[PDB]
Amino acid sequence: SRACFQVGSEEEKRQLRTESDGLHSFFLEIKETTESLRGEFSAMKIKN
Amino acid sequence: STSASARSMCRVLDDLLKKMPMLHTGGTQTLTEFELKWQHWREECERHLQNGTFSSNVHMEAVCRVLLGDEEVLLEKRDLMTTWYHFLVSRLLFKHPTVKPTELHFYAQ
Amino acid sequence: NEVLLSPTQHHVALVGSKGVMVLEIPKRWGKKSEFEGGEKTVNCRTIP
Amino acid sequence: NEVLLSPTQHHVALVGSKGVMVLEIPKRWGKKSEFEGGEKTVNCRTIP
Amino acid sequence: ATAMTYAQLENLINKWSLELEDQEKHFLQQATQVNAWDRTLMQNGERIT
Amino acid sequence: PPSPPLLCSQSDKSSTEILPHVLADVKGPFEEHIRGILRRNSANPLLLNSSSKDSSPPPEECLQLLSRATQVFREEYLLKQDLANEEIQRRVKLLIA
Repeated sequence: SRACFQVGSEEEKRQLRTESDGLHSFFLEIKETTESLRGEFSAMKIKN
Repeated sequence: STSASARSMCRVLDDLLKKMPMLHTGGTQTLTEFELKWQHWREECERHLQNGTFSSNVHMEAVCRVLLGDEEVLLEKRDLMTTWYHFLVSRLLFKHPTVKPTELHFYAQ
Repeated sequence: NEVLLSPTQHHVALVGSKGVMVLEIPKRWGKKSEFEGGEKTVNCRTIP
Repeated sequence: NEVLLSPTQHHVALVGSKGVMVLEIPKRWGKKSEFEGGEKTVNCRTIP
Repeated sequence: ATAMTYAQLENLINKWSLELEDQEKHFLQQATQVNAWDRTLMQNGERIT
Repeated sequence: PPSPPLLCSQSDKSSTEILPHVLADVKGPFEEHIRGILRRNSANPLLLNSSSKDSSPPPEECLQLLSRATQVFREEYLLKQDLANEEIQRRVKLLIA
């Protein structure tokens, strides 16, 4: 009886997975936005 | 393709559908082998449901739960389950690999 | 001595040391799952 | 039983009369000799 | 003191074997759940890193 | 039977879920360790009342049979269940951390 059947519930794992997926998508879109921004900065420096 | 984290689930569903036997396993082969393959597919589905990968996605979770034998979703959405004739044929397709006449009448009533 | 059943499930052979006794099994029909339309006492033919 | 370190300085292998357990430990440089100059959220799980 | 026979001994042995089998099955299920949770935690830690 | 890299589709896994694998590539639960612990050469027979005895059972014989059964049980299942419980408890505090 001391040994638990499982540590935590499936709701916590689902929340962790959803948070990880959201963070991955946000970081990917932020990386794409920063790449576009650095390209625009290079174009602006060329124009200057 | 529409989602961004369902490719593994779709591949698992395709593998389960491939493991699901068809007509080449029974009928003209061996009824015992067909029943064994059906039981193996059912226990594999139960194991895949109890492993924990079906926690997310309430749609696929309900689909897998209906594929096992639980008809809670059917009892909740009986307005879309047509009639009791289709309910009975769905029960037969689910948890009835071999049907007996007396057992058929019992399940019908 | 011993009993055996045919793989087709229609004959039952009592096998001993002084011949075999082959008994016929009637097929079930009707509403009841019993033999001969739900009959309790059924006279089954036997041959030596 | 014993411990070993990878020649690339990245993996620690606990070897015993049953198998090995590999653990990924990043390099220690910068700040107070921490991982990558101050990081405690790296992968610290053993693999059989 | 009471009815000394083999029936009570057989029943006790059968119940002990059944309890041991149930305990072994529960231990196997707990080990499977623990391994699944360990896999999920390792995946989550890799994703977090 | 004993479980080497065998075809098991009940509790062992192949990668991420339960799959009928023929080669041991990914450990399932702890079936291999459980078998290595249970590696024995005895058995635990379940007795059934179905014989025609001659007289009343002797108390000495009954006590000897009970002691033998209890010793066999404590030597073939108790230590194995304790080791399994310890192995299960090994991954609890680490899981919480």
